[PDB]
This record gives sequence, structure tokens and C-alpha cells, in this order.
Amino acid sequence: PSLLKKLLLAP
Amino acid sequence: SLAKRIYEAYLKNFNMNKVKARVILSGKASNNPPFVIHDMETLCMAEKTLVAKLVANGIQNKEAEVRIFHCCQCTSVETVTELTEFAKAIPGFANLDLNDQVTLLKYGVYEAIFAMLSSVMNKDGMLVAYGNGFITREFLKSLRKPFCDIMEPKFDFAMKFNALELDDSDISLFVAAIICCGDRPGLLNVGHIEKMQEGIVHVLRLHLQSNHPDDIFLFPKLLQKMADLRQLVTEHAQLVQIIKKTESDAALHPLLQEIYRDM
Ligand SMILES: Cc1cc(C(=O)O)c2c(C(C)C)nn(-c3ccc(Cl)cc3)c2n1
Repeated sequence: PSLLKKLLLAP
Repeated sequence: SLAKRIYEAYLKNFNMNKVKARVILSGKASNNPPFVIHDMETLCMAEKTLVAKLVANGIQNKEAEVRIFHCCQCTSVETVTELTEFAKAIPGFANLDLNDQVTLLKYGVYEAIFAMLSSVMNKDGMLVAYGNGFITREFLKSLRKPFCDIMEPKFDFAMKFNALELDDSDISLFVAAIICCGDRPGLLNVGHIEKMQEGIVHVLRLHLQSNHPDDIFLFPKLLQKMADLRQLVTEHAQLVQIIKKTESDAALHPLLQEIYRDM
């Protein structure tokens, strides 16, 4: 789970 | 109404824009005007109020170049965060596959960052620290390699970009076009992204025609600026790798390391 994906998966 | 929606998403998502910046740069920041940073003394004076002084995990007694590095990269981390939220508001972006969203942001964010950075730059220096500091161009050049080589190409780009006299309604569309670029390495749904690109580019083209009727060749000028930015980022990334490899005290934020990795 990359950090950019974390930003994109935000609510 | 695509042009208005993108302009609205830009104003909503970015803490800094050209209207807010020119207010501060013109000397109208009444409460909390910017600290002018023009030598080592005024850097330390500014840091006294603008940076928190931790007890052990601190940047206090790191080298000046490294303290500026940390301030600059933390601003970039927040701009990346804002750019991600901005992209999500671009119609069609959220329906892309997740890996394509990553790729577009991976290659786009720094072209957008240096485009938008022009808004806080003039010939003498640039705003930093959320509009609360102004660090002179000469002072940055006076630092030691390789840190003195980072900002000068960005000032050069910004002088010619600011000469086009775009406003925030223009820039918002320009950044959307940077992000929705069908040319990025490793993209999957190329055809659909090229059509998103075409749609945004079309709205940009129409917008420049309405907003800048005095310069009927403004659009190809801006196409050239997108190519200038991609080259500006590839050269910047090489400087970043030098610093990541040879500068022990310049610890790169993991989000930026992920963006630069394999770019
Ligand atoms: C506006 C800006 C962006 C970046 C960026 O890539 O996010 C950056 C970096 C990377 C190495 C993190 N370094 N610097 C920078 C460091 C010291 C000095 Cl004196 C001037 C500029 C930077 N500035």
C-alpha cells in the first residue's frame, strides 16, 4: 500500500 | 461549465494561489507580513518564529542548506496532498483505474508544483512558509553546492511564465492539463486519458481565447511551457538523486522518495 495510493484512496 | 468547476476546485484545494501571493508580494500583508530572509542572520531570525524547536528530533543545529531543504520539501508534501485532492475533482479522474491515477500524479505533481510556484516568485525571491517568509534569490545562490543549484532554474522558468500574465482561472486549467496527460510512462487506459486530456485542453484553449483576446497565440506558448516543465522536472530529479545519495543529513520524506523512485 504505497503512500500515493493512500492519498488517492482517501474518502 | 468545466472551466468554472476546475477553477473552483483549484481555489478550494490550494492554500496558495496567485491572488493571495500577489497580495503579500505587493506589501499589503497587514497582520503577519513576511520575514525577509537575505542572509544567514535573517534566516535564523525568521526560523526563531516560523519553525518549532524540538528537543532531540530537531533541525535547529543542522546546516542552513538542510534546514531550507526540510522547509521546502514539507511544503512540497502538502502541495502533493492538495494536488491529489484537486485531481479527484477533475471530472473523469476518479473513474480511472487506481494505478493510472498514481501514474498521472507521479509524473504530473512536480510539473504542476513548479508551474504554481511561479505565482509566489518575482525577480528578487520567493514566498516560503505559507506566505510568512520571503527568501531572496541571491541568498539561495550564495549557499553551497548542490543546494544553490536547485532554485535558479525554477526562477528562470517563473520569470518567463509570469511574463505571460496568467491569472488563477488560467493556471487552474493549465495544472489540470498537466495532470491529465496521456503521455505518461506506464499508463493503461491511454485512449480514455488522451480524451480527458483533449477535453481539458479544449476548455483551456477556449478559456484562453475568452480571457486573453490580446494574445491569440497564447495557447501554443503554454503548450511549449508544458514541455519546458517536463524537462525542468527531469533535471530537478537528477539533483534530488544527488542529494539523496550524497547528503546524509538531508533525509527525503517517504512520499517524495516514492514519487521520485523509478521516475
Ligand atoms: C521548491 C522546492 C521543491 C523541492 C522538491 O523536490 O520537492 C526541493 C528539494 C528536494 C531535494 C526535496 N530540495 N529543495 C531545495 C533544498 C535546499 C535549497 Cl537552499 C533550495 C531548494 C527543494 N525546493
